[PDB]
Amino acid sequence: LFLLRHSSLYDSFYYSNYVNAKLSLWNENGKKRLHKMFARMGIPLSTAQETWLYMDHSIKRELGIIFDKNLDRYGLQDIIRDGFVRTLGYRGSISASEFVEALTALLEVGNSAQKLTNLRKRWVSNFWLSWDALDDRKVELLNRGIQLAQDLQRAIFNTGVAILEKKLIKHLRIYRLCVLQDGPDLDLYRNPLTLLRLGNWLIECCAESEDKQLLPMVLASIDENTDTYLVAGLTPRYPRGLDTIHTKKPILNNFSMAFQQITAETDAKVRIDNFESSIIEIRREDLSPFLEKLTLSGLL
Amino acid sequence: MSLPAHLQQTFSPEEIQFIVENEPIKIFPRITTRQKTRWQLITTDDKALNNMVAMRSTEVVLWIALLLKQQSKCSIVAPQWLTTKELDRKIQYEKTHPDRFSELPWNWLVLARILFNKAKDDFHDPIHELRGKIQDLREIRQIKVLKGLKYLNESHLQLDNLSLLEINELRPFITEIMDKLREIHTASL
Amino acid sequence: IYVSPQQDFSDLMKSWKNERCSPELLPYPHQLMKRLLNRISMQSQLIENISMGNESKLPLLCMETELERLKFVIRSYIRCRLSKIDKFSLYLRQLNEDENSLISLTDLLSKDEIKYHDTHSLIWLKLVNDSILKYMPEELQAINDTEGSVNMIDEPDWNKFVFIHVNGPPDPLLQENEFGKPCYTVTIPDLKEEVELTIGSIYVMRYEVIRDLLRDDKVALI
Amino acid sequence: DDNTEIIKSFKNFILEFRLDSQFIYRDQLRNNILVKNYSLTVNMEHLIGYNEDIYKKLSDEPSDIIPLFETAITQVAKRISILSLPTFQLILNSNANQIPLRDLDSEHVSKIVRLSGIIISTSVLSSRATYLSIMCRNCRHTTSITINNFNSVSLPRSCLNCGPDPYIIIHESSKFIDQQFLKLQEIPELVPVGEMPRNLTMTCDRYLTNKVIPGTRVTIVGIYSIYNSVAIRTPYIKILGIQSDVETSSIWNSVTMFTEEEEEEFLQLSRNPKLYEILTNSIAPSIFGNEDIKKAIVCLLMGGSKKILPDGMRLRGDINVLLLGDPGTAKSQLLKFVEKVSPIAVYTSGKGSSAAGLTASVQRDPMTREFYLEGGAMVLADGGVVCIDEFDKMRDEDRVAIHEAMEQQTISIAKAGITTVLNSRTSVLAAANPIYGRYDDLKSPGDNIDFQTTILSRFDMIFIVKDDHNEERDISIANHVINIHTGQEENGSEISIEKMKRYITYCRLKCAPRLSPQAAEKLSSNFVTIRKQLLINELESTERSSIPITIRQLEAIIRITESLAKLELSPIAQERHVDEAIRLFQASTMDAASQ
Amino acid sequence: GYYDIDDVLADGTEFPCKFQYDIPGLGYLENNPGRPITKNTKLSLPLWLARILAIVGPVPFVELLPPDMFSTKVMNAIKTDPVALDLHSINSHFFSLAIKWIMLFSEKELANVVSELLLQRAQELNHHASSLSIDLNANIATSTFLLKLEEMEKEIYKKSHESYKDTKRWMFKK
Amino acid sequence: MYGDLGNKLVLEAKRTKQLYARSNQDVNLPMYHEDIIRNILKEVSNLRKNTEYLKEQQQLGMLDDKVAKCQYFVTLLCMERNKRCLLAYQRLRTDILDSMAWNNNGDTNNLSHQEQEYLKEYCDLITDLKSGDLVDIDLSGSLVPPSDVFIDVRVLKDAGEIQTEYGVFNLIKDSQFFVRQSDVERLIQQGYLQKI
Ligand SMILES: Nc1ncnc2c1ncn2[C@@H]1O[C@H](COP(=O)(O)OP(=O)(O)OP(=O)(O)O)[C@@H](O)[C@H]1O
Ligand SMILES: [Mg+2]
Ligand SMILES: [Zn+2]
Repeated sequence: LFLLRHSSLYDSFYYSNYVNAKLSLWNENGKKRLHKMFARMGIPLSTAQETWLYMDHSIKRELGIIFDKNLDRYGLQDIIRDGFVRTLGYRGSISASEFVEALTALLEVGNSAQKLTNLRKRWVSNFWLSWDALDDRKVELLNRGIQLAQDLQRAIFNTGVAILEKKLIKHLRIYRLCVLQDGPDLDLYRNPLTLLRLGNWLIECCAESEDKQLLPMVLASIDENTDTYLVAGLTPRYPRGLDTIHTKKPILNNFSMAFQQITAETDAKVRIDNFESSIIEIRREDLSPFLEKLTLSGLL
Repeated sequence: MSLPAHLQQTFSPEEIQFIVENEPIKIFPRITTRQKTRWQLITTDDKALNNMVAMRSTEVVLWIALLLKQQSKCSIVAPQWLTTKELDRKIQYEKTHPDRFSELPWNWLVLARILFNKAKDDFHDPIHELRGKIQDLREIRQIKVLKGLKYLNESHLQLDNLSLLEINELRPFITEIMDKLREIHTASL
Repeated sequence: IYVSPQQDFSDLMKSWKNERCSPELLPYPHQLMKRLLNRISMQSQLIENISMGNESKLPLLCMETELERLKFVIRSYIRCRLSKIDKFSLYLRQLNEDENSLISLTDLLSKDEIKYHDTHSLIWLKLVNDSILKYMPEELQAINDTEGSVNMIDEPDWNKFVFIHVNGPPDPLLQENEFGKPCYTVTIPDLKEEVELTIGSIYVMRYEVIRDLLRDDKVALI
Repeated sequence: DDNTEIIKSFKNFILEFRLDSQFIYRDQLRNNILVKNYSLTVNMEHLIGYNEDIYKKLSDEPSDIIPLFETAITQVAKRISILSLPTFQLILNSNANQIPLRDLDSEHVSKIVRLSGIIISTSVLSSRATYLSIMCRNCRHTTSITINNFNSVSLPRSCLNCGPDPYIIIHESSKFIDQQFLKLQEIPELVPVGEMPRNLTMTCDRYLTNKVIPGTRVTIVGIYSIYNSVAIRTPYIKILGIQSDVETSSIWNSVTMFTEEEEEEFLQLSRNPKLYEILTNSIAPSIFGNEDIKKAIVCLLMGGSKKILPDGMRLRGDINVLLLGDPGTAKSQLLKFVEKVSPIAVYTSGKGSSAAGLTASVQRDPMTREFYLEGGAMVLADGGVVCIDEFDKMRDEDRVAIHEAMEQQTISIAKAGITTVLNSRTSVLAAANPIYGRYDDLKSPGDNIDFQTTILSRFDMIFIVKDDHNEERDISIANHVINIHTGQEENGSEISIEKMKRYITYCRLKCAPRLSPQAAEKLSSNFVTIRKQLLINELESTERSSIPITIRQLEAIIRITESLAKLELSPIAQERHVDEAIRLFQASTMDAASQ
Repeated sequence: GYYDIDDVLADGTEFPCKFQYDIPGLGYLENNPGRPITKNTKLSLPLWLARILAIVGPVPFVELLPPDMFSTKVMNAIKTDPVALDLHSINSHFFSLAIKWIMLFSEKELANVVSELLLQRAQELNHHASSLSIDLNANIATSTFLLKLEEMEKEIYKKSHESYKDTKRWMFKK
Repeated sequence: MYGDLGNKLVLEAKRTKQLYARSNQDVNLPMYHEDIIRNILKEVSNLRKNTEYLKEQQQLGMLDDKVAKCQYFVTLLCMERNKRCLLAYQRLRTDILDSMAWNNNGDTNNLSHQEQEYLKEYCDLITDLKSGDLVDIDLSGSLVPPSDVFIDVRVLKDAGEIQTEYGVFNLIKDSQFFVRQSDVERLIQQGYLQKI
């Protein structure tokens, strides 16, 4: 669940990749199903929306019992897990997953070639905020990171809703494609980390499920300030928590090889300087030829 | 001018820490420097450092001891006045004598702050208990200082057994108020 | 009288504290400062020699840190002395001008301090004579006048209150009290009062009265 | 039995709670006892962290455990301040979800709740008993009672023969505390569909009294309880904490509620070379153009400086602004923004107002049959700004009832015995339409304005906004509005509403510039030229000018100069401000008069 | 001090005086210029002028009348409740002028009154300076008492507050 | 009267001192009040003219002894008061200039030319002092006692590979060092580095 101990029990379910994948919360039927689940579990809607610290303690203590019988019915059974929780005397206890989420959020939104250099300098600056957040003498930074993480997850949810409602995902035979051109919050996705966050959200919902064949996905976003795309190939993922011989085998990311081959062959003007070779930059007018050649390559 | 206005007529807390860090302390060396290079100091004595033997009590300057502790090459032996029982006794003495200060060292607050910050695993009592005891002692002495401030006058004043940090805290108020009182009195004649 | 480097550092610290808390400008310890500066230079050379050449890591760190500490103490002492000279420039000029006065600047100041005093006095007098004094009549054209409505020469606050610690001799003035403890006796002429200064106690006294004890090292300002 | 253990537990929280190396509550208590503030503010997140069991008790039965946490505080305070003091107040802070005012019902009785609202009325302080000394009528036996103000107490019914109720209170030996009553209305947006806003009665004790004024949004932590006044009880909230965005205490008394760290930020902002541009851009970021009106609004928010001459005459220090123009100009939106940025403001429509609604009204108390005075819009807005929209729809009498309060800043009443002269120091920002809805250039200016010269002369700056159809400007406005519809600078070119409001408060309570001689000579020459210009214009046309230029306009120019100087915390107003003031006056009032 | 700004400001307050001679060509002291100033004239002169005129002149040139800042009402108010009194309104340099007056006339009643006032006020001054705020998430009395302080008391309070604040910052430095 | 201008100048000096005290790190001397000083000196000039006229009248005039004494005393006192106010203002400004000169190792339009010359030659004097027998000490050094031998520092503003006396530091913006405080103390003072 997304930041269980720093938000309401409702928000943790609402803004969770797995829950949204298994319930399709992006449409009204999903919200109805989630409300049905909460009603069945015996948690009043007012109680669930209350923040974690002040929630009624009977339900907080019984959460393990209430979750275990109820979750299997809705297909959300794998939410149950064992993790690491660290407490400093008389302070709130925080888990490893939420700490990592706070650090990542601080990295992402903590705060021609000239603008690119400026953006990279800003990210290098954010590195030190995230590094400071690792010291127990700096807890305000960690709280600031949790707040920013909640904001970022809300924005990613809205963008994914806009993508899925419009059916912007084109299902080709070699891969899936999704290009953003006029979104409301398109300034956010210049950072590779936020773009990968949105990519993971999409990969889990309506791509991991639906009993569809595993197909790699390409996600691209535009920024008017520089008139270029930030393409990002993403590896497919097997259904979560489904141990199997085929699931045991790992899946590699071949987009680096194909991207390099196409860039060398075509006069792409692609930038392949990012450490993650699957992420490049393309000019506004080269994406169509690039994707045509990608489809015709067959090495994806 | 050459000296800032906040360092004129008084010392800063860092200056008091600097002064405190020259007093000797007892350490247990984790290395054997004694021979059966060599330290060469000019501000203190160097014979003790040149003659160290593992797990043998010896005395060195506090700042050298802190430097060694930073390297996990010595374990500071906390003073005898900084045990739980001694602090209970001092608290009782303060409680039973409303008109006097206890006989704590002239560097108890500063040394307590330094050792709690730096050497947390060299005490034989829980750190929280010692922090509580020092807080209680500080409150009692603060009450006594507040009561005693009502006797400022154009003549001398006596504050026996008051520590260095407390005197540094109170130096401006006491000195300026007594100076104004003296000025008024002298103008009278 | 030299004893050991440790004693020299102890006297340096005594002088530093007394100068910081005293209202007047104390005499300069010429011999001690000469010895200390020479030792600083020699120790710097020794550290450089050793460094030019892993068990030896810690001793070098300790020597360098000690050198930093000693340099800081001397720096603060000299800076405070310079500030006091700035405040009492006209007073020291008055001392030198008078011939009946016992004190002379060559004993009360070092060579660097006397150079600073003369140069800064000249500079400031130039500035004020250009800006202001050259327009006033011949009568009000002196930067050191004591016969006007207000005295222009600032003297040290003789009766300033200073915290003192009575540590006794390292004695004719010493005596015992009703309780049998050693003590000193001083008189405050303004109040005609006699105040006992028992050993090992802290007092908030006027500087004038305990000035002689401070000079003889019987008490030390906190 | 259990009470002593509960008291012991809350005493150990105040003596053992450290988050790092500082005892937060032990030190807060000592610092409060030193300034004579016998209370302790505890954050409930810290108590849930020490021992969750202590929070469970304080939340399960609040009116039984809160009285036992006060005595623990008192015992610790005695231990900390007295070397061997009334009962200490406990103020609570919480971050729990706020319950809407109208969602409070039987399910929340005797529970700690958090809610927000608008304070509409405050009562005169009463006196509640905390320690009674009593005696018996017959046998004259002395006793005492101790009372905590948490209800679920009366004098003993039987003595300790003596008839029923034998005890009479001995007042000269008893002790009392302060009590206040507040009415809380729900926020206008929270109200459900087609419903009038609902009220709720609240009571505060001791150090929570005189903390709010009517018309200020607040957040309340308290206990939803009931008191009997058949088998129904009238609900009310027992306040345990008040949080507000308005420093009412600073506004009523001196300068307060600004930390040195907060104060340092304001000085740094004032040192900005182009603070004028930032403030102008910060007003109505979503309205395109109208820069002159935004500068005028900045000056109106800043205000001038008021003077009390030795002979007793007082000079107005506030600026009044009128916006006359065609439809669709965004005058109402500017008024709605100014109501939201100013520390104190009231938005009223000239049509839905009355002479008594503004100023003050005389009301009869149904119980005492005694007439008393209740303040209206201009009293509720005292020390701030009144936004009178639809100024042309107001009736002649209701408009005439505003002249003295606009100029002299006082509301003289002589009705039902009540005879007084209240104080109303407010700035009026009015929006109006011409007679024909659109300013028709064909007809003379005396035909487009029905306002009389007396009311118009009271406005410092008059803006005659005309809508001209220009393709370039039209395209620009279309692009801006579409961007607004489909679509955060905060990079030194704009400051949020909260910071701007705090800066307005700081400047008002910290600066009051004065004119230098050069500015006086400049303004005096300009007044002579403007008056000559009106005369040349009048000689040309038989008709007498509809927009007047009297001494009030000279004083208005002086006020604008002083406000511009105050904007930058400059104790003296120089010519660099006089030029801007003259430019604004020419852009608004001489511009209106020229037509 | 000669270069002490506060002393220069203090020496500039106006004290009542009464001339005792007939000095033509001294009108500028009076409102009107260039007119003789007749004897027994009452006028307010700055201290730096009035004092020297009072000590220099046999009969001096002027006699100092009792200032309204040392009247019987003010002394009674000082004795009743020193802490609650608003000294800033009586005069912003009260203590400096009081010391100067005591020196000029060597009167001991005023000396004792002023000393007691100063001690009692300093008690509350230290009470406020010792009180340091705390931020739980991460007043009125202090402000109302600060508003009443005289200039010298405002300097002493600032110095003591800074000293306490520095010590607290050093002790609890993480 | 005759000291109102001096009083106003001293009030401005008090405001300057209060600003200097309130300011944390950045202090800029207000513009030299040339106009008020010009007015004060003009007033002193008229006072000198008055004294000369009084002396001339006494030499040949009906003036008497008491009247001459009184006027000659009231003019001298006024001149003294003006001089005191002027000197106090100038001394405050010079003290702030001294503090600035020491804060640096050794805008300007605000200063008057005399103050500019004073500051220049005072920095010369400070450097001369630093060159003497106290060379081993950095007289314009840090007045906070040395506490830690090694500190973490961060580069606050980008600059080339500055070659300090202690060594070569590649000051890349947003990069941290683990170094000895003694070496990088000057860079921290200038603002190229921060302790964090
Ligand atoms: N820059 C703008 N200029 C004008 N109108 C705007 C602007 N931006 C938004 N609006 C629209 O203005 C409308 C508000 O009406 P407005 O305040 O302009 O009327 P008014 O001219 O003051 O009143 P009336 O038409 O009764 O005379 C809102 O619909 C708002 O969307
Ligand atoms: Mg409208
Ligand atoms: Zn009875």
